[PDB]
Amino acid sequence: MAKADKATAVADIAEQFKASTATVVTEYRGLTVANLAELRRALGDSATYTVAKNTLVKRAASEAGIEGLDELFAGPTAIAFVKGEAVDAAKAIKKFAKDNKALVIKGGYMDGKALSVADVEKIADL
Amino acid sequence: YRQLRLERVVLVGVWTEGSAADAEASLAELAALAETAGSEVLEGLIQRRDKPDPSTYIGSGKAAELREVVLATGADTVICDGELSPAQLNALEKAVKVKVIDRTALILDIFAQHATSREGKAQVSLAQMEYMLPRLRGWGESMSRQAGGRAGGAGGGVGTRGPGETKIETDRRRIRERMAKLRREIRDMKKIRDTQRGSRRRSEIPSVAIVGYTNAGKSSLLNALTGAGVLVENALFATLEPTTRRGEFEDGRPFVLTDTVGFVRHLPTQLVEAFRSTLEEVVDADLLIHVVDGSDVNPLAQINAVRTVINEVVAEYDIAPPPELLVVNKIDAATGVGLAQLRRALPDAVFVSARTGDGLDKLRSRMGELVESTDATVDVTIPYDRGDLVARVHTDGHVDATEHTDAGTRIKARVPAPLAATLREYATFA
Amino acid sequence: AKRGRKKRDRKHSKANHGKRPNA
Amino acid sequence: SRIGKQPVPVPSGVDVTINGQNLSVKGPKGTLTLDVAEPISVSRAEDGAIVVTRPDDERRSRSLHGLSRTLIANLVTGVTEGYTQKMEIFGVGYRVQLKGQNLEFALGYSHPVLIEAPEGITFAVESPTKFSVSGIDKQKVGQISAVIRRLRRPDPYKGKGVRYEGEQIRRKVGKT
Amino acid sequence: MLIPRKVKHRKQHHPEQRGIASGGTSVSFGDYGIQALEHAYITNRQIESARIAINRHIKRGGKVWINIFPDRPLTKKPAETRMGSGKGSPEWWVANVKPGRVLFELSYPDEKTARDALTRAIHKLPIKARIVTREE
Amino acid sequence: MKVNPSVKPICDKCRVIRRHGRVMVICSDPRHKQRQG
Amino acid sequence: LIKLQIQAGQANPAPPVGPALGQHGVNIMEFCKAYNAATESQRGNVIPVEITVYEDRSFTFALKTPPAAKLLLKAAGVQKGSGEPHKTKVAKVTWDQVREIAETKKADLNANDIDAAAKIIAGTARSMGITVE
Amino acid sequence: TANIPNKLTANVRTRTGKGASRQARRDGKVPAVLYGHGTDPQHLELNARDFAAVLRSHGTNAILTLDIEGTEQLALTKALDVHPIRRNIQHADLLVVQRGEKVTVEVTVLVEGDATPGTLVTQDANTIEIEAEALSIPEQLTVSVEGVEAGTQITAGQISLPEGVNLISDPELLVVNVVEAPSAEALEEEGA
RNA sequence: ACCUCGAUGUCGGCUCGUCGCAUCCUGGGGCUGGAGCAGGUCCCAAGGGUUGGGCUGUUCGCCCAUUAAAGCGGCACGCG
RNA sequence: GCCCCUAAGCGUGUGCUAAGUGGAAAAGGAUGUGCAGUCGCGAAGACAACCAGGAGGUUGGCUUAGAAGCAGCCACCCUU
Ligand SMILES: Nc1nc2c(ncn2[C@@H]2O[C@H](COP(=O)(O)OP(=O)(O)NP(=O)(O)O)[C@@H](O)[C@H]2O)c(=O)[nH]1
Repeated sequence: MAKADKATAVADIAEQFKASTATVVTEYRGLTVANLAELRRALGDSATYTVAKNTLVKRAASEAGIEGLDELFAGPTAIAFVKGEAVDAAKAIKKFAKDNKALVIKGGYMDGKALSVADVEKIADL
Repeated sequence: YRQLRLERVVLVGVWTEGSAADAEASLAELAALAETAGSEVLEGLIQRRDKPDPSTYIGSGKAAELREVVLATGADTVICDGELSPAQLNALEKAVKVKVIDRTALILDIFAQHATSREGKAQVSLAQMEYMLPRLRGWGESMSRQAGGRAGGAGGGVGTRGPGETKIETDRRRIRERMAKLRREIRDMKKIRDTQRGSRRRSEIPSVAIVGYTNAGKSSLLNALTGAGVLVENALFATLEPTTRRGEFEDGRPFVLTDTVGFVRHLPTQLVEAFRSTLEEVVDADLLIHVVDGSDVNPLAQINAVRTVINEVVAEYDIAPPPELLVVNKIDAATGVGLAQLRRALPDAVFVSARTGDGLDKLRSRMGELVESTDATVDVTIPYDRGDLVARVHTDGHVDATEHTDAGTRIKARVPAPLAATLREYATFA
Repeated sequence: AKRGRKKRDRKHSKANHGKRPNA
Repeated sequence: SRIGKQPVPVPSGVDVTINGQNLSVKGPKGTLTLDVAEPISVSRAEDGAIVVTRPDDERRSRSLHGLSRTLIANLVTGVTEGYTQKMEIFGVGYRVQLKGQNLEFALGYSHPVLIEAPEGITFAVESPTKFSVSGIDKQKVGQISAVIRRLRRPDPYKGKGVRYEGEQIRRKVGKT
Repeated sequence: MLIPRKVKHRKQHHPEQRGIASGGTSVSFGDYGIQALEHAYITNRQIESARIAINRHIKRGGKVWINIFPDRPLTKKPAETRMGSGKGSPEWWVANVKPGRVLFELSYPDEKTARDALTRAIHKLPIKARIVTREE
Repeated sequence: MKVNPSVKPICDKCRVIRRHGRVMVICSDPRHKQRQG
Repeated sequence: LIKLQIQAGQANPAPPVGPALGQHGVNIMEFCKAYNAATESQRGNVIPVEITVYEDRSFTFALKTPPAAKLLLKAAGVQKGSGEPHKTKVAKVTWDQVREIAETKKADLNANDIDAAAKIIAGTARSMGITVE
Repeated sequence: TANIPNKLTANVRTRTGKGASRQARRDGKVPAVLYGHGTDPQHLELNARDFAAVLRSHGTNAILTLDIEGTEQLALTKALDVHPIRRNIQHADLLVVQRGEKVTVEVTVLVEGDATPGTLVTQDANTIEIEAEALSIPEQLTVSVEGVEAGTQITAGQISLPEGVNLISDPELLVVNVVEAPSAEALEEEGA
């Protein structure tokens, strides 16, 4: 609960948000901190997971085309950035989610605009 | 009002029996007490007589000589090596024209000076006024202060009704009122502490009491063995409140070192009644450590003093004499033959330098072995699942040989009877 | 004691103005 | 005010009647009644809820708002699910035996002790060393549970007695 | 224990009380100080007790000043006598304190421990006091 | 239980309240519970 | 329920194991031999083990990497920690060694950052009082 | 360094005396007097609230600008008569000071830092005198006590003054003394 | 030194009381360094009870044998 | 002084008190309550509430039969 750190957190989020070719936002309510270790070990080839505070994520969401996910900023934020494209990381993100059941994918962003969960999961399974 | 003030001292003493060595030692310790009280010793006179002087404790010519001595030296107090009647006090006062104090009054004022808190103030006040009543006429003629006055007694024409005369107000009337109330509290605190002393006795925890001479390192032994610091030693030329703390033996078995006020030759019985508060500790004590200064050339005097006081106390409750461990402290101060002159008469005493602990190991061994443990020698083997029982053996038990085997932990130890009954099943001699 | 205390306190009143005879 | 403002939902299998100042609530378990403080108003929302409001924001009104709200909440919860408070007994030789509408404890006393279940409450027994008390009113359930608790004075030294399942009572020691 | 080493007159009128302190009303020797809000006669015994309280609370350092000194003599007649025959002898020594006058000064790094010591002292004292410090 | 005109929360757990017009203290340790009177 | 440390070289140590976990009802006889057969290649290096027991005392042993204190101190050669941590120098260690110990410990750590684990081990060392750089 | 003169209002006091002044203090106006080389002084009523606010913000030697009857007047408060029981500001002395006028002012001396573990600090003089132009008066000065060893004496002449500032006071005056910490026995000896 | 000196008759014991609770016993609780027994402390409680002898003029005080207990004070140190 | 005793007002307006305070009292204790003024955090989600996160480095080292996070002592660093 800090105020001056709002801008720092927003900048740190935005830099990696733009660096990642595509991003997907989920809620990770249920997994012990350890399971994130296996998740990152599995996704290390193409993607990286990170937690964030929705209170500042909503404010930072107006910078780019993630505004379409305004309704989707609920629950414990978990960003799974993908280095390049979305399938390369989604193919493993979806399988890890279906295995552990501690993650629910709610939003995504690619090409400067938001894509739906149906789009993300179709790219994953394709 | 009614206090005491050895301004400057001019000791007077009478040698009645014993030896010149005894007389000089008595007068010198009296001078030491006076110096502690604060008076400065100017000179010390001694008169040798077959028996005391029941007139004024000295000859009349000697009294005139002392008057001249006091006028010449500009002294203010004369301290006499004895306890004297009010008549003798008044005679000496009219012969010398100065305040005359004695050994008993000096010691009582020393106690008043030292006592800080607790029941000590009440004890000191009661002892002082009980000693002042027999000398109420002697001190009452050596009033001092008083703001003078005239009689101070004139009611009025009586008629058909005598004066109230229900005077429940008097010199000691309060002292009497007070002590009558405060004896109950004196006993009540004893009893409430005894409520836990009994539980201490329940365990092996034995009571060890220090019996020592005044200003005889009585607190050095505590600070050496127990280690705990004692405020102002709680033991010196004159302490009142005894202390105690939980230490450990040579073997490790716990116990309580009880530091107690020291003794002086013929300590006034008015103060032996206050000493009772620490001298029931001698009967409570499983062991007695009889400490004596090592630099002394006549230890037997103080040894006999402590022995007679403890005999007087024990005779009351006919308790079997506890073990006595003779200890000589501050040993380095004397020569080899100086130690021998005591050793030859009393060879079992252990000479320990409390300032550094020389021989303290042997002292601890001796006292621990003298305080026989109230345990049971038991050999047992307990499976590994009884690690809690092994832990309890470590905590309360006395391990002698602990080893391990597939069956369990072979422990030979000294343990309390309850635990011995508890784990009797696995005993080798089951 | 009560007698004296009340005797004095009668002094603080609306018709006496803080002064009464005999204290 | 805070808590007192939150409206009270009324589950489907419930019945409410806000008659004058009094409130009556019925359901599968049974009927219950309550009254309200004059400076607090009560009403029926159009969406199956009970609304409680105040005409002011004073000390008494603020204190009473949450009170009345939770009173209604407990009323509606009782008329549907009621309450059941567990118990348990520790100590070798201690026992409890059901006598229908009444209950017996053997607690090491000279004479076994009888407690009679009052109207609107039932005693269920799962074993000689544990049981439960059920009813439709939280106040009565708790009162009877406490009365059962009072039977044997606390025994810190050994802990034997009747206590709730979750209670972790103090435990000192005696020398021997 | 404080006692004037000499006094020109040993039997003086009673120090008058009315008025507010016109001097010694500002802490000057240390960080915190104790100010008085009503009149009193602080005696050497109470001053010594309060000083011991502060020193025994701090236990390892700091510095304490006593901006007041008991020097006025006060005399009581001998016990159980009548009115007459001159004034009594001087028995206890007091300082005529007035509202505002600062009594004790303390300098210690730890503000809360200093405040605690000052509270102990004001309890031992017979007067309503308050802790103050240098700042306005 | 103690009944003194001065009541102190002598430990972190102690809680002061005013009950029926009389201040008092409660604690997880009954040694500390006390009333003002 | 219980987690201790044991060296694969030997088994059934009296103080460390005797009254430590055998008190809780563990089949030490079989557990020690199973652990030795599982990790005898490590020789006498101490290794942490955590035991998980079921209702019927059926046991499973989980292994972790050798202690960070040992890994930090053996390099210098000292086989014990600092009696007064941070007050007495006991050894000198390099930042590369600290990071390598951190990477080895990441399995023991609940961490997912290798540099952060390096920070972990740097603290673990300097708190004992070991020079790190 | 420089400071903006703080704007205050001030109405000429109609009548004077103890009664008038205490009624003004009662209803919230602190009485004050503005004097200086500018001919016969005048008597003003200042709002106690904002006056105390500016005083606490900018020290006891802040620079004021009185809107007396609208007429702007730069001034410098010289001293404050403050009650010793309730710390109520009963009077203020204001000195008409023209731009760049050199004035003698009293400035506090703060202490910052800590000495060796077995040591104690003892400040001795809050106020030191200074000469400086009206608008360059520091609110406070500072004296370093970091890493000082054993007995140390800091005098008015051993401090670092600002530029445009001269030390009126005697340079040898002792303002801080750092001395070995007292023991418990030394504490008891004190006052014996 | 305010009423009473053209009079208010005094200590202890006896008979007869009556009131206060700052409770000795009996009753109800809290805490206890409250295993049990037996204690200690504090809170509430004034309904009833509260021995007979030796020494002492004695108030008071010490002692003997009991007792659940052998409470403390006011009422012209209650009452000639 | 003005409700009835008891002549005159259960007078008018604005607030405070729950103690019959009013209609006696001290040090000192305290979270009763009205007002005024401050300073910290606060929809960027303040405090509370429910916790899926709060696990592990690792006996942090010495003491340790033993202190594995909370018999003790030293630092007391650290992500996710
Ligand atoms: N002879 C001797 N005495 C020692 C030794 N160690 C301690 N003491 C005694 O310890 C005392 C310490 O002072 P303390 O007991 O507190 O009281 P005090 O010194 O007697 N006070 P006062 O001077 O008034 O008599 C010394 O006086 C000395 O009597 C020692 O080695 N030898």
